[PDB]
Amino acid sequence: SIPLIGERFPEMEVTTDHGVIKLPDHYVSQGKWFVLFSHPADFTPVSTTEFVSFARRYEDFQRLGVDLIGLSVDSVFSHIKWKEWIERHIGVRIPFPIIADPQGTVARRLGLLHAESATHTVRGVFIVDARGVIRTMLYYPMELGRLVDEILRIVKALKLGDSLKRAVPADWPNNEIIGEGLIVPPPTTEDQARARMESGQYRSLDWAFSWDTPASRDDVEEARRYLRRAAEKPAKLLYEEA
Amino acid sequence: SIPLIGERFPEMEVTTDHGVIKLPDHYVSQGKWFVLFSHPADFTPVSTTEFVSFARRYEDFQRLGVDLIGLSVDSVFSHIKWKEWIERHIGVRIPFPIIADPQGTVARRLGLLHAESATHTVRGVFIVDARGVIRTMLYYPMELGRLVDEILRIVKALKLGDSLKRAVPADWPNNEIIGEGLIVPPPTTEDQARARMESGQYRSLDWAFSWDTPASRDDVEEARRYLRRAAEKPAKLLYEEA
Amino acid sequence: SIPLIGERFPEMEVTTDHGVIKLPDHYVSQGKWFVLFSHPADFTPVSTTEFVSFARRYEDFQRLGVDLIGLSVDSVFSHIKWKEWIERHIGVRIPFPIIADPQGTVARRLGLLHAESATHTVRGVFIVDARGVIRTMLYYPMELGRLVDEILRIVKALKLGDSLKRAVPADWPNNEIIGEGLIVPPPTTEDQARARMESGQYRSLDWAFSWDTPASRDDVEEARRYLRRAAEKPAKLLYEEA
Amino acid sequence: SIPLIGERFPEMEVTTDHGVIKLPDHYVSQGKWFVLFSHPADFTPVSTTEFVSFARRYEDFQRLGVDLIGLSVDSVFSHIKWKEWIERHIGVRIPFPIIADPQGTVARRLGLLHAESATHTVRGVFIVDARGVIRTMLYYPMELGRLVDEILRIVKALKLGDSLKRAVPADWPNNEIIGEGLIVPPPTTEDQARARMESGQYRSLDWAFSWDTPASRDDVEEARRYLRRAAEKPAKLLYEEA
Amino acid sequence: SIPLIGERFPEMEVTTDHGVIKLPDHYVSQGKWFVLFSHPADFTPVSTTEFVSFARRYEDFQRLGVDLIGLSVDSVFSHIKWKEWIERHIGVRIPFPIIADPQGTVARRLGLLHAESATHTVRGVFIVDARGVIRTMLYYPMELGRLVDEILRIVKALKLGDSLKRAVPADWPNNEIIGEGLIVPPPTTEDQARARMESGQYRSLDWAFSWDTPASRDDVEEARRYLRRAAEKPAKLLYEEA
Amino acid sequence: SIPLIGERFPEMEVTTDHGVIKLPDHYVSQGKWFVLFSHPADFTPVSTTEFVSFARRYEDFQRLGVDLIGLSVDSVFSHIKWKEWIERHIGVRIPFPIIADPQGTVARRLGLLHAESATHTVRGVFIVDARGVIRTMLYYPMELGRLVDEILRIVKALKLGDSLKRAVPADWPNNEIIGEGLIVPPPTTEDQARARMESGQYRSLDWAFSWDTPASRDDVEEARRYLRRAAEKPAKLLYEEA
Amino acid sequence: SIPLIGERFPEMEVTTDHGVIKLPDHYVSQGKWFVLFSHPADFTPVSTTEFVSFARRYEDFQRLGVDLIGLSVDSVFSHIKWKEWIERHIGVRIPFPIIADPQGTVARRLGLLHAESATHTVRGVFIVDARGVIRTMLYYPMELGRLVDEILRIVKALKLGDSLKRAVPADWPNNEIIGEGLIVPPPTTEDQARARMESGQYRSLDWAFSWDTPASRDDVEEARRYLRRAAEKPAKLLYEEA
Amino acid sequence: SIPLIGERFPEMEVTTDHGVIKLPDHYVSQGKWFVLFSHPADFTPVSTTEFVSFARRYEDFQRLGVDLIGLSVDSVFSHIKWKEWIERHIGVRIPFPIIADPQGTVARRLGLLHAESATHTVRGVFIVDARGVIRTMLYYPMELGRLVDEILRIVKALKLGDSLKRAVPADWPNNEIIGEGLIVPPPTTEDQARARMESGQYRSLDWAFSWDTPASRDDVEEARRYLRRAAEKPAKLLYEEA
Repeated sequence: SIPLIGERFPEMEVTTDHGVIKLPDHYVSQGKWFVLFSHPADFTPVSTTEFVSFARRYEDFQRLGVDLIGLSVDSVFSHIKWKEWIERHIGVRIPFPIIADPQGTVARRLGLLHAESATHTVRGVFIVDARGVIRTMLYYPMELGRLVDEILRIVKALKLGDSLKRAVPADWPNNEIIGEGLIVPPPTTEDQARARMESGQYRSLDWAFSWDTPASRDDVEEARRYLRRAAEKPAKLLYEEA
Repeated sequence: SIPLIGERFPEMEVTTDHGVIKLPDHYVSQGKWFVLFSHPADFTPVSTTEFVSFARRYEDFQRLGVDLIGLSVDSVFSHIKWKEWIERHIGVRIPFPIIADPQGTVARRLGLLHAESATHTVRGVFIVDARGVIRTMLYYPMELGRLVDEILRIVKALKLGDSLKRAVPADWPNNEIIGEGLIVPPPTTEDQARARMESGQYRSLDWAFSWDTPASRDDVEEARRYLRRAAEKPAKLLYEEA
Repeated sequence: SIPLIGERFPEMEVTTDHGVIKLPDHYVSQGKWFVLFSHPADFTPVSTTEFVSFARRYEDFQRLGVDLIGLSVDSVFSHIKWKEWIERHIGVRIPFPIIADPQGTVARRLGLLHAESATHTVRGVFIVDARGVIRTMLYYPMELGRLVDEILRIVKALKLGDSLKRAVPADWPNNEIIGEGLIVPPPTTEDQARARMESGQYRSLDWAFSWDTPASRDDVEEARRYLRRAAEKPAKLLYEEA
Repeated sequence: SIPLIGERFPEMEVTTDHGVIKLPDHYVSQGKWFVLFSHPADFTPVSTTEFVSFARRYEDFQRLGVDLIGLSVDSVFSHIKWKEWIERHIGVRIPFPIIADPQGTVARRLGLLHAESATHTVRGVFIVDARGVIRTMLYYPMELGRLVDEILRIVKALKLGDSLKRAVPADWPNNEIIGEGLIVPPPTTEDQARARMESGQYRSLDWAFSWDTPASRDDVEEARRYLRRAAEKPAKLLYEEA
Repeated sequence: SIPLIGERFPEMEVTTDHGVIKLPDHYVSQGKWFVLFSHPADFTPVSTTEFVSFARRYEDFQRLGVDLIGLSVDSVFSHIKWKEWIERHIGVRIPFPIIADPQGTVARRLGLLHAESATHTVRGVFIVDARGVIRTMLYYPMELGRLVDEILRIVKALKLGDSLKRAVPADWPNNEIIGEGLIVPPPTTEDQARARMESGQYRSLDWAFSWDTPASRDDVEEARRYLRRAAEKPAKLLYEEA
Repeated sequence: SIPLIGERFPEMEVTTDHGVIKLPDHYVSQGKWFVLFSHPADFTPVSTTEFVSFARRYEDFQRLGVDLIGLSVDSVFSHIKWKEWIERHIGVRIPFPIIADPQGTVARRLGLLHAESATHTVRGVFIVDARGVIRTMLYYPMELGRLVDEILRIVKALKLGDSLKRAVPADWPNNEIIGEGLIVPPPTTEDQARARMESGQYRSLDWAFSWDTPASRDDVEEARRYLRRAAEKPAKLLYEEA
Repeated sequence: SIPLIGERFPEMEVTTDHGVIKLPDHYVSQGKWFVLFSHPADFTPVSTTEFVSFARRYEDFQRLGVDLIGLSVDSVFSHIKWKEWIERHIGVRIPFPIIADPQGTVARRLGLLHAESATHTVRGVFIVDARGVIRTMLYYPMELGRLVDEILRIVKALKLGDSLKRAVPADWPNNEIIGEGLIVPPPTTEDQARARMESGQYRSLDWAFSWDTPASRDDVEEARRYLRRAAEKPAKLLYEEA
Repeated sequence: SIPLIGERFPEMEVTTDHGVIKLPDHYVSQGKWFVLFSHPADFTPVSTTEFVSFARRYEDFQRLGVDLIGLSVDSVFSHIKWKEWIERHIGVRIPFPIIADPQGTVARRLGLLHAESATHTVRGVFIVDARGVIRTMLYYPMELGRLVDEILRIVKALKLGDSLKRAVPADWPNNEIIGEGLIVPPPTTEDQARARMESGQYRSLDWAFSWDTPASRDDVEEARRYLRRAAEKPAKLLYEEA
């Protein structure tokens, strides 16, 4: 019953600070991806930096046709107080909803209670496509905040693999073997292995290792932009102007 | 039962292409962290790119005091043929062991059989500390290779949080609020909140949000290096050199 | 529900290095017998000798209307590398498919996990006729290759038995008592025992032991050819021409 | 618990036409191997041909240190009548005992009731070593007699494999690749594979496929004798002196 | 579960040395009573004496409209061998069938496995009328043969009692109180007891004990012939003619 | 459990018109056999004639060291009333006790409730030796009185078999093959069968059929006297002396 | 279901010495009440005295429209014998039937087996009205005979209560407070209580305690007759004319 | 669990309007019998008449060494109000305690809840001796008051039966057969039957029916007084002096 990559997102009605919605239907029916992420508790500092990081990247997620939804065991009233504090003290509207899960119904159903806290959810991330299918899951602990630019690279890389019918190498678009190359799924039969090594259609190392470069310069560079922002020392910290 | 952040890694004897070892004992004995990661099948191309990416970073993992161990349902024989092919055809030695799990016993024990494949493990990652405790868990799918520099960032940041007694903000060491600043865990009582507010000893936005910058230049530059490697187009591609 | 002589081969879809097929239907509806045989692991040396042995005798099986199909817990990728290696280094194509059973689904269903290995199948043999019925079952251990010419003698003897409505004596067609004689099924009633004895139709030792010699010379000599190949020192060892 | 290769032969007291004995203890205490084989019913003609075939080879089994013991659901009285009939009519004394199993207690325990007959046992074979471990198992049907010379070859090849620490290739001692060579068990680690590739102590095709020729002339000629006898038309048939 | 007097004989298909029959329908359809009796084993000497005694009395059973069917755990092959031996060596043909019950299916259904032997049935007798109803059941042990003249008396006595609507006194037709008299079933009410005491219809000791003599001279002399044959030392012994 | 030949008589305390006793202890502890028999109901006419038959035969049972105990569902009060009535109207004392079993505890324990009556026991017979072991069981119906002389023959013959180490042929001591001969237990092994035929100690038909005449003339004539009494017309009927 | 006052008498078919009847149907269909009473065993002396006492009051029961049925575990034959003996030796015919309950089926259903006897029913009384409803239940022990005139007082007093819609005081018709007075069912509401004490319709001690004298002289004398009979020493004892 | 004649009264702690007592120990300890009797509800008219009737016979019960104790589901407060109303309005002190059983705990344990009322207890009577064994149980309904003189007769008759070792006939001491005669327990064995009929110590009708007159003239007249009081039309009704 615990959610697995390849499964449809568990059917459920949830309460947010925007209202009552059905997952994943509410996002499927709009042909949108969504990223559901959880944090241990409202007003906790790592969780605040993470809400700000998501909010700075809102436009980036909207350009990929991805919506954001948060999750904690706090009240809708705590969610509203907290979003008002972020907008007033750091100067950033949190435009996306947070799910209010006080009895841990959503937390338990998605397996978000681990051994570090009996009461507060882990830093779970569920990347869910427009078919409502779980494509990737990450579990960060209390003491460590997420690298949000990796969540963007994942959705970007996944959307390209879907459209170009390709697999995505390690560290794409900066793969040490094939750089921005995308991988052709390997042959699973003797006939297909022979047809692959005879066609000369694709660069190869092997019958099992064929790739080409069918991603646009724009898609490659947008994906590299996300990691560049992750590696850049910030221009001006938001604590200075606060 | 399913492995969770904060639990000791489940006791098990596993067969690797280096021999039989007890997890997590084999690494705890040595005071070493370990990253156990899994891949669907030997000789699959994304998996090849990930093994090369890990092997390129072996030395970076060793300096942090982290050992690596792979996991698929292939035989020790398939593991030895595959590693010799990567060394011969790519010029890269895989120095770390791979667990062989032909009946999916380790796969089932670690819940690495997700819904994309009935027979092959997901791209799972378990980051385990020198005490044998699960600290973080990632689940990438078949079609998407991992960003290994993020795994390095995770270990660096966690080891930093452990020794400096701090929580790590989103996108550390490039957080948009506090940059390379590290967070003081928040008050949990009225007296702690009043004492925090009054002390003046730490930069703060609120009783809940206090930080400082105790990380050495070398600690920060090290984390910065990992993300710069993640963001830069490689100098030359390994497919060209062969 | 574990498999027994006289039972229909268990209904199942299996993945091979030729594609996905339904057993036993794929062979039944072509009007063909199949020998399903299993080996512990791809690249293992006794297993190589046995693939080479089966391949050498491929024409002999096709003359009997028998298809061959292998099984190990290895990937479809390991099968392709393994067969490629045998063809290139020994100089023999393996023309017949191998089932890939990485999670042991097919192994457990056919009882091929014995006590020498928790992970790898015994050297199992299921001889299945054109109706889809198990006719014979052999189980060899890891340390001992099969005598494939006995599998030829068994199919040939069963097919004669079926065709001429006879039973086949020990060591046919070199039985010490009746040589190339085939055996009449014994009477099961007083009346049939009396009739058989007042008959003079067949050579008898007794009302329960009647036989004739209705096998063609071709069929006797073909069966004896299998055994002579088994007894004969080879003219040149394939290791030499490599 | 249906018996498996590498398991201890199930503990049991059985009644034979020589008396009550405990298996496997009665053969283990003598440092003797035993072949337990079963037949459907006393006085059936294939079964008769098989007892004569075993009896003629009895001396061959004795020289290997193998004892024989039969099995049907018939009474000790039927066993005595049948053996006295064979000795009188065919001129061959059956020297080895037969288990009498009227309620099918031993048949059920050993799983020897298959779907050709509700009431009569298949032609099962259990090759058990001097430590009482099941080493090989064969299941022949009602309509097909055994090739007894294969059972001598299995035992000879197993005792060679045990005492020379070797695995036996397909169709030994007439293997098409290495003839009478015995296979050195493959490496299961990177270190062991490189050490074997470097030592040049054995002929090899591969780090996984090393062999030598340590079986004596007598060992090889003995095995070839079994297969030669299986291949040759008998010098004169026994039915002639009825 | 265990069969009782007044119950239909359990529905079953049995295999005999005359072929396959349903009990009790095979006899019910012919209008025939039957006696099913069991013996421990073919070729056992008390069992031989019983078959010979039953054969001797076969005409007597047939005249009563009674067929005989035997039962043991031996094969049809043992049944034909034994009956052949009885005919050649004692000069007596066994005309009736014997059930073959090698897995004790019939024996266990009929409760014929007692504690003298785990594998061989007792000397059970089932007397079944033409409606297929069990009328009487006897159980003799291994060491003691049946008095077959008592089974003829039981059948004759039941048939007389059935047609005359009478009950049959101890030791009929030589009862010490009423001789060859048959008993009127007693009154079960006050009125019936008053009516019997008043009628004058029957010789009475009591309202509960009335009898008349409605059996024919022939019926009584038939029953005396059975007991006469039982008491008299045979004129010549059949061992003398062997 | 339902009682079986070769088992110890079920342990049970019973009430009789002589007092409370344990079975079979009451008779074992005196070194005495017993015949336990059951009748449907006190005052029923067939049951009356059977009590009279047993009483007349009482001295014959005493001479064999056999005690008699009856059984019905009636009261100890009904037993005394019934025995007094038999004594006054037939002039025959019933010397042996009757068990009272009003709730059918004894009836259900000994399986004496068959399908002819839900409330009254069949005419059951249990012949129990001085070790308290059941040697024979008879089940006569409501409508048919027992032949009590066959119960004396059974006990006499069991005691001779026991005392002489012999088995007793059909209809002893008037067996058609060997007359008053007793049978030697058959050989159960090849060596015993060979030694049996080498001996010449016994008249044989066969290695399986040997006999001698070891019973005294007095034992034979006593046995024949029982059957002669059974076959004799009574000299004067007890109803005539009412 | 242990029977309760106010419940319908349990549906059952019972056998008596008059034939087979359905309770309570057989009485309900006549508009008759019935007293079913049980005794431990026929021929027991208290039981004899109770049967005479009931018989003696038969016509009083007939005048009240009440029939009588007895119950013991003895047979119908013991019932007839016993009723004959009472009539012959005491000069009182028992007109009413007795249920025969040999396997204690009726005894168990009605809970008549208490702890003085494991095998004989208590002296139980079920007073059942013309609707088949249990109205009163009495349980006397083995050693104490009933006072039958109290059972007459119960049926008389219930019929007056049902008919005149009244309750009956203790010791009616000689109650110390209101004598032959019958009680008005009390108010169960405040309105009824106030209404009762206003109307002056009835003699009263209290709103809860109201009574009148609606029973006829004849019904009161009858009830006084039953208790006068219970109190008076009989002039002529029945033993004195036996 | 439900209480039976011959069983010890169930162990229980009860609360009464005199305090908390253990039953039956509180009456066993004093060597006293007790009559536990129940009534539906305090203030109900029939129940009032029964309490008055017990209270007026209190002296008689104390002479027999019998204590009285009531039971209803009313509270102790209701018991005290009720007893005080009876004493003030009828002039009769209730000296004995009443059990308060408001959750039906006693009522349920004693089976006092029948189908006439779901909430109120029937008119149960438990007569319990100085060993605390139940000797007699009576169940009267709501609409009908008890005849208390009969409870007196029962205790007297039982006490006499016990000390004179005798059974008590129907309607003692006015039995129609033997008047105040008491009954010798019947013989239960043949020897006891014929000794009884040979002794001549007892007046007899039968071996089963013996009696004498060992009860004192006082004992008989005291028992007869109880029944005379029951039969007497009252001198002065207590309502005429309320």
